[PDB]
Amino acid sequence: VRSEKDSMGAIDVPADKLWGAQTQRSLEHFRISTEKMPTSLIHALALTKRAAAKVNEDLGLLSEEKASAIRQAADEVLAGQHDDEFPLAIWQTGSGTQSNMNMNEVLANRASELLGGVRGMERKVHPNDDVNKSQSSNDVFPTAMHVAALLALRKQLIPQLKTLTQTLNEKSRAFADIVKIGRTHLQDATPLTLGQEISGWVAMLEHNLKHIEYSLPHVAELALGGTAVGTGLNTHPEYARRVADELAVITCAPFVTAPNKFEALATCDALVQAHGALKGLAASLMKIANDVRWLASGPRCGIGEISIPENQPGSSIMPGKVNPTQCEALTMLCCQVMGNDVAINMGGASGNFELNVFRPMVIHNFLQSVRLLADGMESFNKHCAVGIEPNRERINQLLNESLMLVTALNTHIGYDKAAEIAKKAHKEGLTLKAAALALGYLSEAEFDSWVRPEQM
Amino acid sequence: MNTVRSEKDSMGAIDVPADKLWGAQTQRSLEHFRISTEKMPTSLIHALALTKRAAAKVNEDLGLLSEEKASAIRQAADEVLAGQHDDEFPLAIWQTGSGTQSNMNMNEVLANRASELLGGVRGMERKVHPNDDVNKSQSSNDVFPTAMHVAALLALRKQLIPQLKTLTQTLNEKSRAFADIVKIGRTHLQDATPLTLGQEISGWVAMLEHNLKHIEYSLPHVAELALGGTAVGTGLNTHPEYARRVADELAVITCAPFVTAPNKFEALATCDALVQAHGALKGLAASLMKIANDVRWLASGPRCGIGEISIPENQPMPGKVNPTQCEALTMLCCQVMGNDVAINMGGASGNFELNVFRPMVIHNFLQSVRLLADGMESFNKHCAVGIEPNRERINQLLNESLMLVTALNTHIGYDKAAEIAKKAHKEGLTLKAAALALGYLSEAEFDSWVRPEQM
Amino acid sequence: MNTVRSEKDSMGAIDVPADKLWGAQTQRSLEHFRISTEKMPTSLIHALALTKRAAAKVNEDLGLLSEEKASAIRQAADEVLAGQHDDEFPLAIWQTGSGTQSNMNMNEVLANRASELLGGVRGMERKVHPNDDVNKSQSSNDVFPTAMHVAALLALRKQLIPQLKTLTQTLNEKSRAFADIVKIGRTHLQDATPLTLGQEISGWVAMLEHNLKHIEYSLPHVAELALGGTAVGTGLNTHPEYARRVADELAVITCAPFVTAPNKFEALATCDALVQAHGALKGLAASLMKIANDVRWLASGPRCGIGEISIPENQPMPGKVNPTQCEALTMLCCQVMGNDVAINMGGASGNFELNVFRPMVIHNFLQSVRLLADGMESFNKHCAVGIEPNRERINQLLNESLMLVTALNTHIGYDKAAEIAKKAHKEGLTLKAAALALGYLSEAEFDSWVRPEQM
Amino acid sequence: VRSEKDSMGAIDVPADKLWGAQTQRSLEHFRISTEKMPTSLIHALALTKRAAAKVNEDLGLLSEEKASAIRQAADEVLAGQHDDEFPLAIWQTGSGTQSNMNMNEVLANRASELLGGVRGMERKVHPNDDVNKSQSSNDVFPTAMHVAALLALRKQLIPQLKTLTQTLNEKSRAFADIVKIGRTHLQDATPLTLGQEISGWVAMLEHNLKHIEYSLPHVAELALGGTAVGTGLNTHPEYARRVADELAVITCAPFVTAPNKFEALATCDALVQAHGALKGLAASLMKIANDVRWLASGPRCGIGEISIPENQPGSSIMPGKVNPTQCEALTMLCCQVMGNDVAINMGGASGNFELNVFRPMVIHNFLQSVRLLADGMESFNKHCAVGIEPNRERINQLLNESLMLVTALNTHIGYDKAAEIAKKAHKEGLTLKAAALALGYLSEAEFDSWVRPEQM
Repeated sequence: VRSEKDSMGAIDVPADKLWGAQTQRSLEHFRISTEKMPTSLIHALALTKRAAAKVNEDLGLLSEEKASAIRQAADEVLAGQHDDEFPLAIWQTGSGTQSNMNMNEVLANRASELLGGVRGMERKVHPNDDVNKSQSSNDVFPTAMHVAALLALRKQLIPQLKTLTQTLNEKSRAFADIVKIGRTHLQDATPLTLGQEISGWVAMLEHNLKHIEYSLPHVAELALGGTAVGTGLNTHPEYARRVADELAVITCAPFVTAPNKFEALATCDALVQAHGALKGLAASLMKIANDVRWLASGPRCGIGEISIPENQPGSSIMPGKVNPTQCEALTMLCCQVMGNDVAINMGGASGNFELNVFRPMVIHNFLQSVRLLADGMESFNKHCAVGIEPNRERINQLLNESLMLVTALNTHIGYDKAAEIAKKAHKEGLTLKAAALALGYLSEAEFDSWVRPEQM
Repeated sequence: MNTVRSEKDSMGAIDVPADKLWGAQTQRSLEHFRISTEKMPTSLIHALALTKRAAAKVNEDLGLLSEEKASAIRQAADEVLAGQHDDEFPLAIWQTGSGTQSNMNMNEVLANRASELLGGVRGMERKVHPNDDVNKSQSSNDVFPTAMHVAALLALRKQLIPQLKTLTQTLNEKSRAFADIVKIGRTHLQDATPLTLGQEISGWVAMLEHNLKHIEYSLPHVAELALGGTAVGTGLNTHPEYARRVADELAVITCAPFVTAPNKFEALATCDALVQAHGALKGLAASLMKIANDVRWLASGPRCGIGEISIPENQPMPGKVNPTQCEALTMLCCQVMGNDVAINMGGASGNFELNVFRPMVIHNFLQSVRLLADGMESFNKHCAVGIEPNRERINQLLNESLMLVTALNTHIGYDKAAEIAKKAHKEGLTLKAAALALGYLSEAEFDSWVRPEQM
Repeated sequence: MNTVRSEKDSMGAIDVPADKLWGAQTQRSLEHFRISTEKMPTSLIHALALTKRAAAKVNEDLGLLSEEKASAIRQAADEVLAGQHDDEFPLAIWQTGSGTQSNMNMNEVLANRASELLGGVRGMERKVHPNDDVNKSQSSNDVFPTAMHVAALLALRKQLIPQLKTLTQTLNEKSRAFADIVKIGRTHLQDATPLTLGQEISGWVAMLEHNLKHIEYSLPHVAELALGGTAVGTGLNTHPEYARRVADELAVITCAPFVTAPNKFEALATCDALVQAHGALKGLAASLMKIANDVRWLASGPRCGIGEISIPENQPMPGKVNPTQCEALTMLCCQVMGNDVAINMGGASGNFELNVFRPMVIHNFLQSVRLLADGMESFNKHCAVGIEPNRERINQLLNESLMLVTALNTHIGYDKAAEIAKKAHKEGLTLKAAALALGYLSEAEFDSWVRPEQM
Repeated sequence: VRSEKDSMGAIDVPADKLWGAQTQRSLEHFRISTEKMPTSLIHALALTKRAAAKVNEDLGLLSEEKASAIRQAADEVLAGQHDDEFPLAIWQTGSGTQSNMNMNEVLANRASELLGGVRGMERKVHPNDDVNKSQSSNDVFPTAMHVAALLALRKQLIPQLKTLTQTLNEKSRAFADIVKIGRTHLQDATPLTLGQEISGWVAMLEHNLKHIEYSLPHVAELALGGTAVGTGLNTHPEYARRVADELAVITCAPFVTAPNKFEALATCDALVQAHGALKGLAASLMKIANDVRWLASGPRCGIGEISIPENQPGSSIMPGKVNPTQCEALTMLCCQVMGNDVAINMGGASGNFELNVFRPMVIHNFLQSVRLLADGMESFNKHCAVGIEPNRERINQLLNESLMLVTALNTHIGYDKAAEIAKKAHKEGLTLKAAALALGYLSEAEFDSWVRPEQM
């Protein structure tokens, strides 16, 4: 071990680790549960520092040898080389100071080595003086939150949603002719094509896409440039805008600086609004997943209208049993997003005066939902959605045995005789065909000709 | 009436309708809090009447209020308890977090009314005073919480619990009736090894039985009354015996095990008692939801669903019977869940000596109790009692299943049994047909060996 | 009236009160669904009237309903829209998940009424038929969702948005008025570098401005009407132009950008449009909550709190002004949060062609809109407009703070400045006193250098 | 790598890993997010198998050499030796089959080695035939859930709560004499002692203790012995009871077998009811934490009635700023438990027929809350609660400058003159003392004698 120090004294830190005193210190204070800052955030926090170092250098606030060294240290974190250099829990200070300092110390110690120097107190580059220049935990962490959010949605959620969309869209067109018995209130209703029902699913997803995209512009607003309370004290006029442009360059996202830093620092409104669209997606996905479970339920004592690919081997003496494992995993995560929304709301409404101190928790919950939904759709798509095939024999068996097709004989034999054969088919226990044929109202040629399900 | 009388509070005079018993403050609140349509529920109003009534009796016993004046306020409260002054409480839920306005509302209505019993009149020439007399040795801070717990305990004891016990007995009766009816099991929504309908139903009986215990465990805390702590909970300007005396009184009138809160600061600063109690409600809600969905799915059809059971047709496609009672119950179960969240936010939002989110908490709590109570009641008499088994179809499903293949193991061996099942599946045949197709056993043997009664 | 007439549906005859316009089904539902006190809100009833009205006009144009009979049903609907038949809709929220019973309720009330306009009477001798005439080319499945979105869009457009814009303008006005008033900042609840009150308030203005956009983005989806899909969404037994014609009609009467849902299956099988819309509401709720708490904390006191601002005294300890409007707003913000959860559970609980949790969803959605609407309105005219700064106290806090120590840096150096602050803290002195105690600067220099206007 | 196989074919599994085919198979199907089965559960799942192996042996269903080998393999998992042998995500099948098989394969491969045999297909001990004897994922996973739950509450949550209780209880008695200005509606109210206010906190915690303990008896019910649908098919009559007794022995908990296995398999009622008490605790903790933040807010522009120990160093030029970091971390996790309740409720109500398939998610959320709350109270206790000391000078300054003490002069000078001096003290801008002294109503000797805050 080596001795690190701050304004509170010296503290022993692992020799083989790049963090400093404050990280080692908060490590024995905030020892709560096992949740830590997710990779996507760590990278976003590194990107934030990288951009800030570039801007400081341009204003002459930093030397080239320093700024460049920091940028190179950041890029290493982005390359997954210092993943074990961030041991801080999510359950820390609400402003995320601990995590900011954590990134600062690790980034400073490494930049020192890259400059021929060494890690520790004799470091060439300084965490607060160099890496944390013209900024504060108050305005850095909200920025890292938005940078990680927009990118996670654009790079992960959106793509997976489109993929699942086109897949179900293909299925829609594919099964356009297959007609099946409808169902409202879990009861037998008027028929509709299996392709139209799936078209309901694709439409839902397409709606959620636009609803998610509507929330992006707000999440694009960066707080960097406001500092401690949002006034922008101790900064250059062009700083706020410049750090936003640099961010837009290296991430390729339409990042802009928040019009009002006071709104950015004291709230999480962008993430409360964006996550509102996510729970809306979870709601949609919950049904689409359930319709599959049910339609595919069976193979003998359920609905069994469709068939989904089997993933796990299962029993040998029971070859028919195929559990909707992909849907079960999908619905569970949908309950999870629903529950995460509450946690986020409670945190998003608990801000006070100049700063909201429920941030680490919000970003924790938000990013989890994006991972869950994004991975959930990809997993559902490949291991289920694409393998959906209709059980045509079972579909027709249920359509013919149904009593809803009596509606076609109303514009032929009348409402009196039509409802007469149906009430007799139900009461006794048979089909409509044999019911009308026995009453002498129609013949096998007449029934099969007039009762056409393909014409609704 | 277009005609109005001129009552007044510490801020000035205000026109109150001449045909109403409320005073200057209830009218001033009405014009400052016009938000939505929710008004304080009657169950809570009666709880307020009872609190004021209990206070009068005690104040009399402790010689703090004249007999003639105490009996007037007492008599006025009973009037409210008889459903005579329900239109005298217009104030919405969205008001002062302490429920001061509704406390004043009761004080004024009771003042003006009691004055008319003593021969006097309503208005400024009152013989009975709202704050001085009726709100004697009280505080809207310690009174409201009391009304809340009084309203909450009686709604649970005299409404919810009885209905919960009734539905249970019904379901328990059904379990024995269908104790021999064997039916296909379903895990992950797929066919599984069999079990009798009585067993599937006994699982519901056991759930409700567990909910009773959970709900009973949450009563002792709700029974704790805050009446006695006044302003900040120290009981300043009140009689030493007052708190225990009024708690005993309320206990005698309502026949409920009411006790005075052992710590007033916890009673005045939080809604914890109800936050824990509703936790039991959101539990039963989750339970009922499962019981409701199982019923409608098992009764789905009549041709393209499961259709193993039959439910009574209450509402007016010859055999399309919509499970409407299940839809009402499942809809309200979602409601109880959402209410829990609002109660949590409120119950956790208290500051220092007083939680000021009470009106919102009691509104959601009492609504949930009405829902779960009335929900189980109608679900019972309009569905649970008429549940009949579709023996014919249930048996048709057992035969067409492949899950009964295990019965052939002890007779012909797992491998042959497995083959039979694999064939029956690939070709879409019954275990009977497939077994006969390979010639592994005769029909006279299948109909003996695979005896579904053994599960 | 004790007297009753004898109406009847497909199940038999039932006694309906002779003084009521509803029929056999609305009465049968009433006796089968006695759960709680919640009834369909008037805002939704008028939405139903408008849907039926729109249907009549279109059915007439498409020659499916006789002129004399269409104008009667149309005239009867306008009657409801004028607040003349509010007591004719007793059915509770907890009913059929599709809202069929309330659809029938409107059909029967409109039938019996229209019959009286054509000279005929109510009851079985009707000249106008409930289902046949009024529910022409419709389905309670595609009608209810329409009424929901019609009720939802108008409540947002004609109520919520206007009030949101008003509060914003008020707050925006206040921001400019206090643009020069410097005050101590507070992060983590601790004193921080300064900022003017105008800036602290401009943060609220910006929040509400953002909420407007978010709420506006959620309107296009709510505008999609399901009317035209009938039973399962295929539009069986309906005119090809019907769907677009009725959508245009509704758009003309309400002046709202209503359009027919591009996909009926998504419209009939889910409540997604409202699930996404309420997501915007729970957002504004979270925003208002912050705006409400900031106000009451800044006005807390008058002696032992922060007390930087003053709020109008609406309710009647000489200077104890309780922030009641903040308490009503914060209480309802919790309510909107809990409602979101119930909407989520319902909106995610749909099966196949139809979601049967609609009554519960619209109840919570419309309540939230009333709350947020009426909440911002009263909060504005009874608080937001009267917000006054306590210049004297605000200045007293700036001086007694240590956060202004940074102004001494460019003049005497960080180290000396740090020392001054460390001393002032240890001994409990003002930066002035401590600076003078060490003799690092004169008073004539402190009062010049540390100029709070620079932040 | 080595080749493992099931009824679905061979699959390459890491040579250096103990799991089998089904684990390696579900590893590439259920690739969702980063959440995995928490240690406490893995141990509970191992304990379940250990107990089951002991019981099977007693009934003669298993040989001693096998049962004993399995028990030894389990004890190694419990000793944190195979922590990396469980890579399966939480987002899998709702019955937890994957995780059960995962435990089976890892436990079987190891037991084989312990028997002189080797890992792989040539294993001496078999996962399904030996380790998973007389049981199924349907009845094993719910048991592992309850075993981990009761133990987590008894061994972790309860103790931390008592510790925090006695600490605040000590503070209560300690500050019993110190009187402070009361506060209702955030406004100045009648006085009360600082010790009484803290007594409100201790009372809240004491209530939550009993409310948590009331939920334990239900969580003590085990499902083992019901199997697939709860009928107890393919088992010995004494099995169900015996596996429950064995569980009670090795864990030292009052574990009993569920009276009705149908209730145990199709619901999560015990955990929905138990977590109801947890959110009730989170609610209590939220306020207790907030009162501290506020009371300690300042040091000059807030309330500042109390002082809490400083953890992180902070700035040098701003020695007064002490952020309530411990409370911020505590409130965040309280929002988290609140949000977790919703996720659990949604999952606990979504069961169908004979089995609830939202289990992995529920146990995930439940166990997180227990960790959060338990660690949160310990962290709050040591790094804050114990260091709470009153700022007596600031407390009195605020008590004297208050206008609420005018109530004492009512039973002396009258309600007329008392309210007269107060209305003048407020209006002009001074204390009650100087206000009454200037009006000639009282003297310095009279005021300081009659106005006694210690007598309320």
